[PDB]
Amino acid sequence: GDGLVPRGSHMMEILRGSPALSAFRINKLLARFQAANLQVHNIYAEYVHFADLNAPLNDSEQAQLTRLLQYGPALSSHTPAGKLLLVTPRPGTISPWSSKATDIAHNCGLQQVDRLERGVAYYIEASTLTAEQWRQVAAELHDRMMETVFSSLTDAEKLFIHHQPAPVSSVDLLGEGRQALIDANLRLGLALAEDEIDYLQEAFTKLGRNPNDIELYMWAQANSEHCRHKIFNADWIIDGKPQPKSLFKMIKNTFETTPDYVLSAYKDNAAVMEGSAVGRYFADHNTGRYDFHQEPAHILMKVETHNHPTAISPWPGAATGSGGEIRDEGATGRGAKPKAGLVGFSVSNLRIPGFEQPWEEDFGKPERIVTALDIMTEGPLGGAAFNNEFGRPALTGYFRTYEEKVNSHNGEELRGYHKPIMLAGGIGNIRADHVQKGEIVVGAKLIVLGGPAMNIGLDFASVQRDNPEMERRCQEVIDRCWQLGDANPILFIHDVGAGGLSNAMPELVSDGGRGGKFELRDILSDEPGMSPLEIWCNESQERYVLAVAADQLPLFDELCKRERAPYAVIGDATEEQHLSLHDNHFDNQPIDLPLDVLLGKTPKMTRDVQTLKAKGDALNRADITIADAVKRVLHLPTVAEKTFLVTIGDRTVTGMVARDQMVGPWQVPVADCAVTTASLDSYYGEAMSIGERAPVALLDFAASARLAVGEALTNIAATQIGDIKRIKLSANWMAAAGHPGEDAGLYDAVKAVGEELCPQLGLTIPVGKDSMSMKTRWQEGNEQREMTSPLSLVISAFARVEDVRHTLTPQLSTEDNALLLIDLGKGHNALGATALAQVYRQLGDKPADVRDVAQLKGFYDAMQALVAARKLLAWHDRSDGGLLVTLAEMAFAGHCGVQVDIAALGDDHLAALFNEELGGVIQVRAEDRDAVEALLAQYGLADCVHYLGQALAGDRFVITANDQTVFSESRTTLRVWWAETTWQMQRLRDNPQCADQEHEAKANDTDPGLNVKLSFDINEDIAAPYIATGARPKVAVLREQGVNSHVEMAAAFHRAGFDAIDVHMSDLLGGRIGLGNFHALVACGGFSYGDVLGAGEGWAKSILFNHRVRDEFETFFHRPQTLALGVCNGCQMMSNLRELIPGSELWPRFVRNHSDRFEARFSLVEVTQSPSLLLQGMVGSQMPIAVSHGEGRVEVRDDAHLAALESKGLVALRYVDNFGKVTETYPANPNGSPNGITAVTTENGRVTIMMPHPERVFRTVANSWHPENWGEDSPWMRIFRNARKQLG
Ligand SMILES: Nc1ncnc2c1ncn2[C@@H]1O[C@H](COP(=O)(O)OP(=O)(O)O)[C@@H](O)[C@H]1O
Ligand SMILES: [Cl-]
Ligand SMILES: [Cl-]
Ligand SMILES: [Cl-]
Ligand SMILES: [Cl-]
Ligand SMILES: [Cl-]
Ligand SMILES: [Cl-]
Ligand SMILES: [Mg+2]
Ligand SMILES: [Mg+2]
Ligand SMILES: [Mg+2]
Ligand SMILES: [Mg+2]
Ligand SMILES: [Mg+2]
Ligand SMILES: [Mg+2]
Ligand SMILES: [Mg+2]
Repeated sequence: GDGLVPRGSHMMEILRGSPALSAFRINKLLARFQAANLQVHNIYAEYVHFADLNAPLNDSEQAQLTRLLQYGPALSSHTPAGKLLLVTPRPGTISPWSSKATDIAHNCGLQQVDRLERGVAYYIEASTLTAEQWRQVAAELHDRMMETVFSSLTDAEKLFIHHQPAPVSSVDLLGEGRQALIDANLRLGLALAEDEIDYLQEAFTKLGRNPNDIELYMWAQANSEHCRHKIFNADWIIDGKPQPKSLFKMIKNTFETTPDYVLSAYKDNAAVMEGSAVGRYFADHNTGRYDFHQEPAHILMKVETHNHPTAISPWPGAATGSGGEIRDEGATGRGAKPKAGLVGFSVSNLRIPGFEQPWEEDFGKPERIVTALDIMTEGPLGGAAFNNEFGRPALTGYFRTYEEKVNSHNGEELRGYHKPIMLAGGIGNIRADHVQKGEIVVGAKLIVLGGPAMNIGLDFASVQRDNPEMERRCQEVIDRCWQLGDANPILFIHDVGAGGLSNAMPELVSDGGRGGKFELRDILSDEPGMSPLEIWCNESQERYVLAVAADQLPLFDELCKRERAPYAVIGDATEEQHLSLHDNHFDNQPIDLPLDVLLGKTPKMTRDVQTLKAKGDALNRADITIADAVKRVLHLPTVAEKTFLVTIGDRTVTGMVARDQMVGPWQVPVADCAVTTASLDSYYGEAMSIGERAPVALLDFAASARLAVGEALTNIAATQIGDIKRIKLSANWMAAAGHPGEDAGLYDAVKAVGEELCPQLGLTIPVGKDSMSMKTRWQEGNEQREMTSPLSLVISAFARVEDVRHTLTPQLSTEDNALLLIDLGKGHNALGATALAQVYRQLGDKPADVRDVAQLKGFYDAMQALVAARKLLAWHDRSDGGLLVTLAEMAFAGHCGVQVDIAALGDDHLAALFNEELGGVIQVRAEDRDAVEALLAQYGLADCVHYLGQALAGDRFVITANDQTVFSESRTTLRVWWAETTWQMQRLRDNPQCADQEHEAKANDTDPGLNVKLSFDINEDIAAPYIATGARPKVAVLREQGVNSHVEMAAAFHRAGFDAIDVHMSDLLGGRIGLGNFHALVACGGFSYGDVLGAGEGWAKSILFNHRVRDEFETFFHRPQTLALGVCNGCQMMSNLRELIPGSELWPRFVRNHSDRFEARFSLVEVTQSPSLLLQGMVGSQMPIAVSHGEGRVEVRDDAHLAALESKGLVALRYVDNFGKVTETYPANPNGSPNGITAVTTENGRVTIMMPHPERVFRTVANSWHPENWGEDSPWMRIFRNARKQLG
């Protein structure tokens, strides 16, 4: 029995959970203790759960809560032995696990559960340790920024203390004069300048009353660099001359020059451009039926950063970087839908233990920030965690490491990224009539949509918190709103970000020309102790603010309750330009201000600065040889394979991904840009690419900015766009403002792109952001040390795509071919600030640059001509690592060799191979060489174009210069060297057995890559005679909160002839839908409940513990002809419903992958013989499918049960390796399932559950790789057509 004790006015139940760490993780902890000379004999860990109860549980309810808290892999249980150390979230914080677990308990009828929380009990046997050594063990077992260690289970009562509300505090300006403001500036950390204090002193002296702490804090956050963008609005004097434009006005110059296709710039928290008229697919409000709505799907774009918080706590730093940016996209106009993301990281050197590289030197770091390696281990996991649980694919990115002592603009100093760049961005779609914000009527209701707040954000104040499923529930309300078209009730919406409601609400009513009257105690709160300052100014996540007409509140409440999206009306818009915040608890008014006070500011800044310019130093080549440089450059993280950043993030949710990072049958992550379809019924789409080249700014500020723009365009150039004016840019500027030379260099770089290169090319920059404190200082010896970033412009390019099918990738063909270099460097072959210089600890002399603007435009326009005429077999641009890395990566992606001659590229073979000038390599059919050279010559490119040679079958990578061999190596050896960084990252972050299997597989050149064998005609629509009758059977497309894959599931059943109906679990609980009216149902994928309490478990136990809904599902599954499919999260849910499903007694559980990591893979499976009616006709076929899950490993009770499942013949799909054999080796089997199993059916074949996603790849265009001869339908369309034909 579980523990039960008094806890304040409540009772606290303590429930023992399952064992918490796998064998490999226990071994790593033992190894770390041994490495610290901590003599630890054994460690075992178990989860422990704490339930704060507001009322007692009866026996039945106690058994339900016990069953809710049974989840996870069935690991080795041990009797507790040794010293207990209980690690929990810090008191005063509430984990996201708690928010979601508590939501499951309430949706299971346990309203007595006020809050659930979890810790980890470690039992350590180490009898000889001293007291100081026990503190070191404790330090090893928790994150000091987020957790605490306790010595008894009962200490967890500290996490549930209820504090009385703290009152507002007055700052006594009337009674003390200006010193009260000086004291408050220090006490509250307002970082006010003297002229900011003068402004506040006069404003309150004029009002004749003391400011409250909340009103000072709100104003300080509104007037910070971060929020007010004073540097980008400043006036400048440079070298003694006043300049005519601010940095923002030079950005806006690009929209004054090129307004084409722009629908919204600089007036929302994303830009919008024109898209394409296509079928937007969603379920109608009245009927619940999914349908296509033919209309423009315009395209929104935004890119943000989260640099400071990621230096302190990288997982939530990066997660809430993604999360914040997703809210900016959904809050565009009057509501919009995010569709695909991008991610970037810049960090200092990794210094992976046991894999030190020769250019890396430990310079030390501040105590209070984490290392570059910790950022790259936990940060990409947090950004992926948000994109995967919210449900947007993450399809392009960058990752740079840089940290070196260099002779730059301010002479010799350390330049790097101890404060990293953490960048998150994406694209979304929006309806034309919702692009413009609406008018806010006087008396509009002012709402906060989203998460109850806590005291987050005000280094503890820099530790963020992410709950992506809350954001998905809010996106579903936003989507119901814009799907109502003219009846959309949102008049105005805005994300909540910096400053919390203290910035978002004043900005909302101000942007509508109104004031606002608000009620503090109507805001939802999970921390009753919070003061009015903490309630109004915290930066809790997953919130939006909205205005809605009072007469639309009943509709808005219906939409929210159906999605389980929390919301509160907290105020009313007023005609008076005033802002007031009242407190019904203290019967007072924490804020009472004219908006022109609140939104008043100090004068415009002037920045008077001078130019600094480094003299470059020629590269010292004494210890450089071509062969050693190839090996070093392939080991630079910036160049090396990025799998560890790619397969951790879904790349298929939505079913609209055409081109992801992984390319070809060997799934090599070298795609130069991302492409999505605009709908599920079109080949129009959208593309995203990134350019960045920060190390060049250590030699030439403007050259680094022009190369960022040029590389974004060379990355996107082999996608079918047409007019260069379709491409729109985000410009994200990271600098150390104030550091010598960086200010004049920022202005020079903004002018270089905004006044010069982008207007000359026809490129708009309609959105951007800036982060202006990119440096770190600490005391290292008893000496001051500093690490300052280069000026770091990241350009993201976004474009409407005219046909996604015509995109080229770096996969070489071995058909008769020609490789052509387009060298936009014009033979300059610069080596300054290249990966070659960096790997020999140098900066060099002169960097690359845009050498000829008309030739850059001509190269783009020539590429677009060649793409549209279908004249290219492959493209890959030149960037980090030069021509050598471009050619190596094309041979990796084509799994072949190259024979290249570089005698035309200069006598300096090192510079010809390793310069990072713009350009790239095209591959064409040999019969088309002369035509393509003439086409390039009509764009002015003839002297830039050079025939290099040919791609050849086999494994030789050969570069010659006339009769001399310059470099020759096995392509497999190069490919494995270029994989060693991801190998080492995966092996320190994930199960090392799996990291090792994936790496070693790359060294087998005989791998034939993904390949297909089909047992049926993929073009035969067996459902066509039924569709032609017009009789369309319904399918219940089942979703729970946190499901994210329902739209494409409905679209696959719709193509097979069904009427797809949106059935939320709330519809079944509210009686709006009854399963008796359906003959088919599908449980869809995603992250219901964030997978807390085990993937699929909350959704299944919600059904089981409501007897009415339980019986509905049992009745459905017991009818004689009904069909059901569960995919991914649906598979997990239905495996937890066995008890309701006949013929399911042998089904396994689905638990954490053996790798211990989310796996987003394009995996090969074979269809096996089973009763499944949904796989009729397909037995023996082998083809790839989208895999995207963290808990897909089949787990049985013991081998008796595996053998029985097998002998009953219910396995319907198995993972196979590329040789065709059933496998458990990773990642060909991505999850470790026994015998490759990844789909099972019932004895009667009418219910099938599977972990992969056929509905993400039912369109050939959405398959990462596929045979060239396939038509619109992939093989997986046959599952949906078999369901239609079976219904008859
Ligand atoms: N941080 C990241 N997250 C996700 N994908 C990434 C990341 N960094 C790089 N990638 C992807 O890895 C591949 C190789 O990246 P990279 O070599 O930096 O591209 P390029 O050199 O073409 O600019 C590309 O498909 C890129 O989108
Ligand atoms: Cl019980
Ligand atoms: Cl990702
Ligand atoms: Cl059945
Ligand atoms: Cl499960
Ligand atoms: Cl088979
Ligand atoms: Cl393909
Ligand atoms: Mg690259
Ligand atoms: Mg590229
Ligand atoms: Mg790049
Ligand atoms: Mg065409
Ligand atoms: Mg119930
Ligand atoms: Mg694979
Ligand atoms: Mg194996």
